[PDB]
Amino acid sequence: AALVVDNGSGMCKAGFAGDDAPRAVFPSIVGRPRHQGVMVGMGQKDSYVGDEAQSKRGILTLKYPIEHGIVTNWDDMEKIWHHTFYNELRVAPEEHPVLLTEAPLNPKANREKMTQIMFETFNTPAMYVAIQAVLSLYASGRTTGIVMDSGDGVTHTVPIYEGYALPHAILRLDLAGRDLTDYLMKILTERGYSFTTTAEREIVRDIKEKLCYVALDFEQEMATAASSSSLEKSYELPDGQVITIGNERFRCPEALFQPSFLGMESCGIHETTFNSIMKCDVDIRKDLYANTVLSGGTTMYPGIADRMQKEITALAPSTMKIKIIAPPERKYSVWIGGSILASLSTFQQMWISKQEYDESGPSIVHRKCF
Amino acid sequence: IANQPVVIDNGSGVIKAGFAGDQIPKYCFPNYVGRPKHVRVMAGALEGDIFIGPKAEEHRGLLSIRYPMEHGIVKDWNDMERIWQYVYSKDQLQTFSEEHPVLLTEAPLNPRKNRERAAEVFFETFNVPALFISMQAVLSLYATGRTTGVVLDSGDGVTHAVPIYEGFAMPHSIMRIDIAGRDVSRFLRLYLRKEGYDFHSSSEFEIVKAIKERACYLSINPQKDETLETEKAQYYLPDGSTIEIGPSRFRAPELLFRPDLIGEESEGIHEVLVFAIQKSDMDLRRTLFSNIVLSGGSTLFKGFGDRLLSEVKKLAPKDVKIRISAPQERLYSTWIGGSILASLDTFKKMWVSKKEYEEDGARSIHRKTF
Amino acid sequence: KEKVERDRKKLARRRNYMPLAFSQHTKEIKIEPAQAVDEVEPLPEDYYTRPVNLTEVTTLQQRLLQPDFQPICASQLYPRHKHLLIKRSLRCRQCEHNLSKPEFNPTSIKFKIQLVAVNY
Amino acid sequence: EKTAVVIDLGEAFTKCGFAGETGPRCIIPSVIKKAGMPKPIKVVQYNINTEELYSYLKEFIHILYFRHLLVNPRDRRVVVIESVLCPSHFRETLTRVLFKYFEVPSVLLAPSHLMALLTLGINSAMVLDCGYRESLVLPIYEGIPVLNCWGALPLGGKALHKELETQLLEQCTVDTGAAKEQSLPSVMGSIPEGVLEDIKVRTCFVSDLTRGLKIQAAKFNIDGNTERPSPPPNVDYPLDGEKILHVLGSIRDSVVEILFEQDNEEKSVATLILDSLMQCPIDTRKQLAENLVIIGGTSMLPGFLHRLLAEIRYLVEKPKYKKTLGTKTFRIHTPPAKANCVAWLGGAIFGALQDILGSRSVSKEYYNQTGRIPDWCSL
Ligand SMILES: Nc1ncnc2c1ncn2[C@@H]1O[C@H](COP(=O)(O)OP(=O)(O)OP(=O)(O)O)[C@@H](O)[C@H]1O
Ligand SMILES: Nc1ncnc2c1ncn2[C@@H]1O[C@H](COP(=O)(O)OP(=O)(O)O)[C@@H](O)[C@H]1O
Ligand SMILES: Nc1ncnc2c1ncn2[C@@H]1O[C@H](COP(=O)(O)OP(=O)(O)O)[C@@H](O)[C@H]1O
Ligand SMILES: [Zn+2]
Repeated sequence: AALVVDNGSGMCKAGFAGDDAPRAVFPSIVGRPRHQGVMVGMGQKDSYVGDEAQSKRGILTLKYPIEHGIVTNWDDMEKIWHHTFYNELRVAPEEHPVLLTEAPLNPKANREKMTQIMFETFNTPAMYVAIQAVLSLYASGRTTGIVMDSGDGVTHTVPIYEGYALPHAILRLDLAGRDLTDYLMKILTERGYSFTTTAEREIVRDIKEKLCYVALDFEQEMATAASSSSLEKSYELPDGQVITIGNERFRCPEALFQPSFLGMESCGIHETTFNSIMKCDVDIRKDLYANTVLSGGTTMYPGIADRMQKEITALAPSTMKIKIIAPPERKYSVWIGGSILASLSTFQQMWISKQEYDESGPSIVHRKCF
Repeated sequence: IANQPVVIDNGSGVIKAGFAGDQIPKYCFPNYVGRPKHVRVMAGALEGDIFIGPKAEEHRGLLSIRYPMEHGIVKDWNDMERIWQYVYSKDQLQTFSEEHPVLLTEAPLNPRKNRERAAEVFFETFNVPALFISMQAVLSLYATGRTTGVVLDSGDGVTHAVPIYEGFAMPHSIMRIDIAGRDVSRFLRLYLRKEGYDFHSSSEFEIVKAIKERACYLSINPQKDETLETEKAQYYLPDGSTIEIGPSRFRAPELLFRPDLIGEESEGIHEVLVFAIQKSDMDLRRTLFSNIVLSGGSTLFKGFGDRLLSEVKKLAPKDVKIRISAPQERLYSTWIGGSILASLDTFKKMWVSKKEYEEDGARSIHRKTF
Repeated sequence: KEKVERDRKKLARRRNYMPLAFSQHTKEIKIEPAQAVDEVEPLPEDYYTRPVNLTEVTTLQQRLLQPDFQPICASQLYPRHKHLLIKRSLRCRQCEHNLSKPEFNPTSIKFKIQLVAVNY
Repeated sequence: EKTAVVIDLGEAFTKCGFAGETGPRCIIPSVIKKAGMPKPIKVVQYNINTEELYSYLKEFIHILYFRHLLVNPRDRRVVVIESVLCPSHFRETLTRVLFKYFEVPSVLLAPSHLMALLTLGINSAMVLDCGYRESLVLPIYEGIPVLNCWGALPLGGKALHKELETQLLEQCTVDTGAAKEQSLPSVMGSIPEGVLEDIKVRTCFVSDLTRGLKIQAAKFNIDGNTERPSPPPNVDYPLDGEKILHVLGSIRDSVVEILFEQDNEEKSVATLILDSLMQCPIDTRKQLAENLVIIGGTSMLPGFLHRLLAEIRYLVEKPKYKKTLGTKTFRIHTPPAKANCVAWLGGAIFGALQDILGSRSVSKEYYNQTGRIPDWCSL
């Protein structure tokens, strides 16, 4: 009996260890109302969380507590974890030990303060923080190979060979789902359809998930988009109003492969995956090309795998065979790994206990992280 | 054609026209179409069903005001064509549009359909030699005569902050919010009804804009002025009747700096300025704080510069020099910039010829913009 | 529920323990909301081409005296029970008592404590 | 605790009674009969001196708490229903009267629109309030009034009463009873507001959209020869006993049209819902449209709800509202109490909640200390 709780910037995936898929999946947001001095009606919650805030988007100002895999407002994150254990999962945190997930190369204060809350506020019996990328490999039953776990908050590239990780080869890029969502708003505003508010940004994320797809040749796709209106698809908003996004459909996910569009002055998700493999030892490169995994929900774009293969193959040597690993459950790839890890009898020892926390302090986490 | 170019500012509130030779705009009239309020069947009433600028101001109470441009976007194009036709009337300028070339001043990050249709009208309806769409912010710097400078241009329709350093505008650091002078006029009408004076009519909305422009001071501390008993300064209406404004005077334009009070999800005028600087690169931040320029009519509020300086200082880093350099001609700054730009021999290269638009296509106007 | 939430929040502020978890934290009544009609009943075609007798329809004054279901027609308008009247007793700010009336004010012109400016 | 009293001070009529009741106990014209004055002065009057307003409200509240309701004012709480954007000095005075003179325990200044929503039970709904002075609309989404997307036009009782008086004076046909069997015009210079109100209620009705649209173009006479529908029969109304006013059939179905007339601006009682709904947040559109509420005594007028809902669906197809509000299903809520007494019923339902009332409501001890009533303006 143990709890796996993925603390993703976009969506918080929580559930019991051993189960196939996560029990409760809700958007990680806190909804505070745009209140005036006028008195409010009955059935009023001071701050709404998750699926409740997703229902009452109209009035509530949606504030994401985790920004680029860094917890900015801890009071907000506490209210999400309270919604996770007590309401969503229907379980006491004192009974079950809780596994959390942190992105690699995050600030040290993040891991420090995270565990402090779990030990003091919720009074958990044991707490282990893990790298999202390390878990994602277990999903595919692969010990060897690199992963390109692109989330809503961040995208990170962690090469692991024969159950041994290369820490110095790890590269983090701040370009992620929320930056693409923010980019899609700007180009939709250029077409005509203006989306400004926090509630409207959530509707633009629903537009992104459904329509947007990765093009094989961007320049070739822009030529077909100009000539014919075949790529132009219609989407119905919450309001009866319908919109035809056009070429901006395949223009949004292009930002992943060339950040110049967003204006970050950084390497693309294809180029960073190559650079990470080159930073590793020369011998093991072979297996990393052969076992390139794509994880998170930012790798569920239709035809990212095809475009990824093409771009890596061009950069990589001709003799090498480049196979991209795209399992059907990419969105729940971080959690399903956690469920496999927590269930294993070997992992029982690796848990950090309250007694261990009390004596040493919150600094113990940095030793027993990975 | 060598004959003098005609600058025209597309201000949502007030459109400012004139020749490039003039130091100031000779002809500047309100941007609204005036039709008779009662649907005219009979003779001896207001004939034509069109009253623009000074003719409208004379017979204002009889007519019904309808603004053609909202939030820096043209809603009714038929109305805007009549307005631009009145610019080339016997009343203002008194010239052929076919002879003189034109310069438009569209707000930043507007819809591309707005720019394309604006060009189509000025090339097809009027037989213009050449047209050039420009950004309102870039012009404001030419007027003042400095290359580096952030331009907080608070218009009637839209308030936007564009950072430009050494003649280089960062397009990602641009910030645009719809809460502008027109919204302040709308919110003042609500507070005037809370004082007990209704301005229900579209004509009666114009005198609320006059009340705002005459008497509305921005308090340095809003909470202290609320507790203090007001003088209740009397304003005289067109009919002759007096109205005591009282606390509505100062707590109306406050909604610029704090738009959450009414319940509008926006950043605020102090916030968009700071955010635009913070979004730009770290090296430039100090110079961009050291060079801020106020543009448009919604900066002329009494004690605006006093409040903004205080509200920017607390958000901005400690011990940083913040100079908010307002010109004396803030309202007419955007046009004077265009008048200087138009006069230069470089402008001859920048504009798009009528034959160029026929051959090249639609993109011609967009690609030459920058 | 709001009272319990407001009480729990207030005693936590009064305690000033910074929401210290000593113990474990955390039947429903559900009303169905009224169904919205697609089209409300139109004005009956009788109203067009029919003489209106002002005797049959009721005036505002007599309409509003029966507020629970103020009927347009006279045949619907039922007689309401007679309104009870009040027996006033005066008490001052500085002074306590001043004047009052008996317990049998019905068919009586006697004051329990007679006090008036003309009587001093 | 005692059952808290509910008062709702309006320009035409005031609703009064006790909390946890099916409807209001007393509903009466908001006036007072002062010695010397032949016509009684109106108790609520905006933009006058505070001392003169204080005396009128002191006189009125006294009549409500003794002649209409029979209960001690100091003993039990108050739930004052007043519309949003009610003038500052008026609301400040009304509270100051209740707290100083009557010495009430605590007053709760509820907005009429949010109270009207409670009566149905639905958490989110659009609320139109066609009153005496102004016909106001205010979207309420899940307990939060959206002041950003407010709307008001002077197309209520006062604007309708004035329109009736004007039309009657043009086609004036009275039988004085002094060789006045022949049509006699404007024997009386002005008609008293009490008569005009009684004519409006009994004689005048709201026409169908099809017939109404013809009436609009008919009286305009826009290059057409007698293109009006057949009016109802002329109704004879007694004035001050002997004088019998013959009301023309045209006046009955034309007087109402001033509310639903476009008048170039595109500003009717119908348009005000769609003007507000278009300005609302994009997520809230479909929920508010589906849950419409029509309160106010002006909407009691026979066949108003059918004309409004029809006029809405016609103005939807108009090119301005066709893009945003094109494929929306507008459905009206039928509240439990009558259209006049929806506002009051909410305050009573709220007044029955003794636990929440005491907390939200402003206590006298707070007012005596501070002297600052909380409002939707800045503090
Ligand atoms: N099918 C999809 N196609 C395209 N984009 C998607 C799709 N599903 C989700 N997204 C986008 O990618 C993000 C994926 O977030 P996800 O559910 O993987 O959680 P997360 O916060 O990224 O967690 P983690 O960092 O642990 O992977 C969403 O926020 C959304 O913006
Ligand atoms: N002296 C003034 N004081 C206060 N507000 C003013 C003053 N002059 C103009 N305004 C406001 O600013 C508006 C003018 O905006 P303007 O500068 O013409 O915009 P744009 O830059 O788009 O042309 C007016 O409609 C009014 O709301
Ligand atoms: N039962 C009714 N039938 C028809 N018209 C009514 C009825 N009750 C009131 N009215 C009219 O509608 C108006 C409603 O005003 P009301 O809502 O009571 O006032 P306020 O808006 O000041 O609160 C009255 O002035 C009257 O002209
Ligand atoms: Zn005494």
